[PDB]
Amino acid sequence: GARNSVLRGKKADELERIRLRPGGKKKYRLKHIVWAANKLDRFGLAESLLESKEGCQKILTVLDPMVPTGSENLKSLFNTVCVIWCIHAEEKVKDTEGAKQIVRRHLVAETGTAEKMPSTSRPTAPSSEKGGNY
Repeated sequence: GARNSVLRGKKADELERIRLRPGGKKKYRLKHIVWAANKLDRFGLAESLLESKEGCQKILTVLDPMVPTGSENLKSLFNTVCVIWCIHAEEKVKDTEGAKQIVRRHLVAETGTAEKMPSTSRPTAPSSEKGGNY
């Protein structure tokens, strides 16, 4: 909504350094961010989440299940969001592939603590239903 450029000086040096492929010559650019942001808008998510670790994490969780229920046009985004989050979590990568791994490992670790199911999520609110319509 404000300013013209979002990428920083040092941060950019890392993004522009990352290559779209492991052995290719193409690197990440604003072009890829746009196509990604536009998707979040139509999909139903926010765009400001692309500039926040906590935000990008909320997006990956949505595109996660979209993999087994989407096509290349979808996988591309998922592989793009995994790169943005890293930049926010202070993770140095080399190629889209390497970045995808760093993220995956971080997810499997969080989805591997269901051997107890502790009291984390608050219970249903105390709804007192008495009577009917007026």
